[PDB]
Amino acid sequence: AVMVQQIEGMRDIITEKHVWHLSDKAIKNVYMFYIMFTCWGCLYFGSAKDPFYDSEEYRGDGGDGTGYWVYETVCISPFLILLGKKEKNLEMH
Amino acid sequence: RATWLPGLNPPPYLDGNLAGDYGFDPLGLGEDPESLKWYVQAELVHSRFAMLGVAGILFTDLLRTTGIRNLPVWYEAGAVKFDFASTKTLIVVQFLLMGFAETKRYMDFVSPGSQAKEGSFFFGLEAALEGLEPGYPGGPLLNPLGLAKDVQNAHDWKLKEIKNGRLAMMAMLGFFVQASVTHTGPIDNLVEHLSNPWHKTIIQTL
Amino acid sequence: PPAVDFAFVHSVLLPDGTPDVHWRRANGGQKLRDIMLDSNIELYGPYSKPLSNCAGVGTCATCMVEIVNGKELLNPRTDIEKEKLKRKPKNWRLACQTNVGNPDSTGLVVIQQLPEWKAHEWNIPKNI
Amino acid sequence: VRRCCCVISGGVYENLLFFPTIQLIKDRYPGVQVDILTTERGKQTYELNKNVRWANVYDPDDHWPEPAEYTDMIGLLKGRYYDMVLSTKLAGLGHAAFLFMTTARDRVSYIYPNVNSAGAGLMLSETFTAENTNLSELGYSMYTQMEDWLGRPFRSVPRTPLLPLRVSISRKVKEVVAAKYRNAGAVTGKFIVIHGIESDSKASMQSKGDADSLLSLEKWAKIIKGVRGFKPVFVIPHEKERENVEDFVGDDTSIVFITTPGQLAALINDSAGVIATNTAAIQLANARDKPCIGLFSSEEKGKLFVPYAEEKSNCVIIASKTGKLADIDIGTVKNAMQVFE
Ligand SMILES: CC(/C=C/C=C(C)/C=C/[C@@]12O[C@]1(C)C[C@@H](O)CC2(C)C)=C\C=C\C=C(C)\C=C\C=C(C)\C=C\[C@@]12O[C@]1(C)C[C@@H](O)CC2(C)C
Ligand code: FES
Repeated sequence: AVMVQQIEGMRDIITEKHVWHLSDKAIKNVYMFYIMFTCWGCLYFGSAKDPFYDSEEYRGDGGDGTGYWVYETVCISPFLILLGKKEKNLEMH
Repeated sequence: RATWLPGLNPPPYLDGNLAGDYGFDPLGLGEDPESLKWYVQAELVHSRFAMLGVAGILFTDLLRTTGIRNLPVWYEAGAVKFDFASTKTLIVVQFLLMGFAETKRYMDFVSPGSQAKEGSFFFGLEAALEGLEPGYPGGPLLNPLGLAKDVQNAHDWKLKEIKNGRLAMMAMLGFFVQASVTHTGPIDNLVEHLSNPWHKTIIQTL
Repeated sequence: PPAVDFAFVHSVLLPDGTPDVHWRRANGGQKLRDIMLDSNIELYGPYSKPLSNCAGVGTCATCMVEIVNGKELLNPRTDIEKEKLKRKPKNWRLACQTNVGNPDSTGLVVIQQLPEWKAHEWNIPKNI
Repeated sequence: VRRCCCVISGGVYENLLFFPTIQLIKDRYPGVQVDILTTERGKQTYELNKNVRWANVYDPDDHWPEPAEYTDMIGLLKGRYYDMVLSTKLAGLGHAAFLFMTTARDRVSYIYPNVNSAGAGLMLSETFTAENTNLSELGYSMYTQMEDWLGRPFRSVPRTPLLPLRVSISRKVKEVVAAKYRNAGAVTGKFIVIHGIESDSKASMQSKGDADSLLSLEKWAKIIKGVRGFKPVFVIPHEKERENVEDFVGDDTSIVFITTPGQLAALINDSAGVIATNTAAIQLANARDKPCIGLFSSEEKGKLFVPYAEEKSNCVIIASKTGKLADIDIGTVKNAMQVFE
C-alpha cells in the first residue's frame, strides 16, 4: 500500500490507497434495514398524536385533507351567508 | 416637451395630441391642417410598409448570410421567376387587390363612415371596416388581437408604432443607398463595419 | 440688511431647567448646513468628527434638525429628507438638504438642533 | 332559465348598480342560481345581494389574461352549464367568442359603438350597443337596454325596478363594523358617515366615468368647520389617509377605516347622515332609507347618477356650480342641518 512518489516540485508523497467498496450483499442489507425503518416509521408515526390535523383549527373550519378546502370554504360560506340573508329577507329581516 | 432640437419652439399648428409629434416641421408642410391630416395618414402607411420592408429584408438576409436558406439579395430579388405564377401576372394582381385596399382606405379617410354603411359589400363584411379613427382602422379584420381597443388613449402604442416606423423608413433609405454604392446586403455591410469599424464606413469608400 | 432671525435652540437643557437659545445671524439662504457650520452652532452632535458626515450631499441623516414654525420661508423636501428620515414627527429636516431661501428674507424660524438626544416635545400647534 | 352568469366589469360601483338587474332576473324567472364573473373589488360587493351563488373574480377587462386562467374560466363556465350570459363587459368579437365558448342558450353582451364589436352579433342573441365606450359615464341606470329586454312584455309586466338598490347586510358584518366604530366614539344610532376623502386608493368606489369625483381635505376642513358635530365618522380608503386627516381636521375627529363595500353598507345602516361624494356610499345610503346629501362636481352628473332624488325625499342633492368639484360649502351645511334632524 506504500508508494513513494517522486515529484520534483515540492516534496515526496507516501500515498496509501485503501481501495474498498461496501460488499454487494451489504448494499442489499442497508436497503433491507432502511425499508424496515420505513415500515416501522410509517406504522408508528401514523399511530401518533398528530397535533395539527386533529384540532378545530384544521378539522373545524374545513379540513377534508385536500388543498382546496380553504377555497371551497371561502367560496361556499359567502354563499351560505347569502342564503341566510335571503332566508332572513323571506321573513322581512 | 422635447421637440426634436432644443432651443426652438415647436410650430403652433402641431403640438401634443398627435402620434409622436416632437415639433419637427421646419419647412412648413403641416402648416395647413388638412395637409397635416393627409400627411399623417401618409406617414403611418409609409412607416408600416417600411417596417414590413425592413423585416422582410433583415430576416431574409439573416437566412442568407448565415446560410439557412438560399434566398436572393434584396437588390437582386425582383427577377425571381416563380413556377406557379409570373411577375407580369403578379403586378396586375397586386394592382387589383391593393387598389381595393388603398381606395377603401382613402374613401374612409375622406368619409370615415364609408365602407361599412350601405352597398359596401365585401363578402358581407361591412362591419370590420368601421374605421374608428383616421389611420387606425381597427376591427376584427385589421386588428384581430386588438391590443389597443381604444385608440385616442393609446398614445403609448401609437408612439411606439410611429417611432419604430420612422426608424424603419430611415433604415429603408439606408438599404436603398448603402446597397447601390456597395452592391451588397445590409447584414454584409454590418459585419463589414463590425470587423473594422474605423476602416469600413461610408467615407471609407474612397 | 435682510437678516433672517434664526434662534437655534440647543438640544439639552440648562441645568436650571430652561432651554438655551443662541439667536444666530447669518445672511439669507444658501444652505442651512453651511450657516450652522459657519456661525459656530452645534449641528451634527456626535457626528461632528471629520469623516462622520457626507460633507453636505445628503447621503447620511446626520445633520437632522427639528424645525418649528418653519413653514414660512423654506424650500420643500428634495426627496432625500423624504427618504433618509422616513418615520419622524415630520418637523425634522436635513440641514444639507433644506434651504431657508433667497437673500431678501426676513423671518423668525426657530430650529431645535439635534432632535435625536432630546427630552422636550415642543407641543406643536396643530396645523389647519 | 335556471343558471345564469354575469360577466360584469368595472369594480365596486358598476357592479353595485347591477343589483336591481339581478333582482329583476330573479323576479323574472322564479328560481335562478345567478353567478357573477367580475373583477376584483366586485366580489366584495356581493355580500350585499342575497340572490346569487358563486361570484368569482376574473378581471374581464384584462385583454391579455393568463391563458391557463383564461382556459380555466372558459371551462368553468362550461362546467357550470349556463343558460344566459348577461355580460355588460362592452366588447365584441374576441370576447363574444369568450361568451360563445360557454355552452349558453342566451348569449347577451354590450357592444362598442366603434369597430371592436363587429362579428359579435353572430355569437350573441342580444346586441345592446352602448354609449361613450366608458359605460359608467352613462350614469346611474346604465342597463335600461338590458332591463327592458330582460322581461319584455311576453306574458306579463316587465317590473324593471323593485325599489332599486335594496342592498342588505348580515349580522356578522354588522357586528364587526359595530366594533369598528365602537372603537371610535360613536353611538350606534347617532353618527354621520362620509366616505369622501382625496386619496390615491382603489377603495374609493367611485366610477369608471368620473375623474374628479373625490373631495379634497382643506375643502373638507372648511365643510367640517362649518358643520356642527353630530359625531362625523371619517371613512378613509387607506391607512395613510388617517394621519393626513388627523393633521387637517383634528385629532378628536373619528376615523373609521373601511375598504369593503359590505362593511361600508353596514356602516351606512347604523348612521343617521351621509355626506358622500360620488362614490358607492350615495347608493348605499339610498339603500335602507338613510338620509344622504350626495355631493357631486356637476348638476348634470348628479342627475345622471341620481335620477331618483325626488323619490326618496331625503337625498337632497348638492353639486358644484362650476365643474371641477368646488361647491358653495354653505347651503349644503344648511340642508344637512335640515334633513338630518
Ligand atoms: C416605404 C419604404 C420602403 C418599403 C420597402 C419595401 C416594401 C421593400 C420590399 C422588398 O425588400 C423586400 C421586403 C423583399 C425584397 O426581396 C423585395 C422588395 C420589394 C425590394 C420606405 C420609405 C422611406 C421613406 C423615407 C426615407 C422618408 C424620409 C422623409 C424625411 C427624412 C422627411 C423629412 C421632412 O419632411 C419632414 C419630416 C418635415 C419637414 O418639415 C422637413 C423635411 C426635412 C422635409
Ligand atoms: S452632512 Fe451628511 S446629512 Fe447633512
